[PDB]
Amino acid sequence: YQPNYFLSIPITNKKITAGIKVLQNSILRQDNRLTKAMVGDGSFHITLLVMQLLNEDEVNIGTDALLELKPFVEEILEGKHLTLPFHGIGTFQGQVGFVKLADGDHVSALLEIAETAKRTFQEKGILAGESRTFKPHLTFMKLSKAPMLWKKGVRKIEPGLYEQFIDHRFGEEILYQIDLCSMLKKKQSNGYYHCESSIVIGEKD
Ligand SMILES: Nc1ccn([C@H]2O[C@@H](COP(=O)(O)O)[C@@H](O)[C@H]2O)c(=O)n1
Repeated sequence: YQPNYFLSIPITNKKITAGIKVLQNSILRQDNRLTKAMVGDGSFHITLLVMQLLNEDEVNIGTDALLELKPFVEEILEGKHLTLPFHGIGTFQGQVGFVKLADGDHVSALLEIAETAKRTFQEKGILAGESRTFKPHLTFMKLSKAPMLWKKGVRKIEPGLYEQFIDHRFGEEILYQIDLCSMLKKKQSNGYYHCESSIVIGEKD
């Protein structure tokens, strides 16, 4: 199925977004045709779960399911914070470029949150989740965003464009928020996706 909504972990740690800005600009000075493939400023996130929300009532149900997920996330983390380290560069088949979540204990916890997200949402009657294995990543570019490159001379991201950053520590994000976002509505003025609702992670209540 084709989702139109997702759970999003916003990656706003200044160091991370700044390092990605430098990455993106370095690529663009090498080949300015890649401009439209770059994800926009303010849009950086990790996708936690995809889903379909097809009317106003389901959207409101989506919001209720997100609220319910909150206590489940803190049980999984055992009264601790989740630290997401972002280090180096990967691609899905040269078509999507992303900063890679480093390996650690945090990876399994993240997977457990994603799986608990899917179950929480489905039990509310929401088509949520994918069959594909969950591979968290922080996208900085996707060629599908610039469909004119396919027709032009550009059918993959040249690994030479980012060679200087393949080992680069972008920084660490502590999980602080989960957003319910529209994939298709107009973005906020700050460049983030349209946000139906949000919950806080990692703070005193
Ligand atoms: N395992 C995965 C997970 C996501 N993807 C994606 O790359 C994505 C860009 O990443 P985000 O939307 O999650 O930032 C999607 O457009 C989808 O094509 C993939 O190609 N393989």
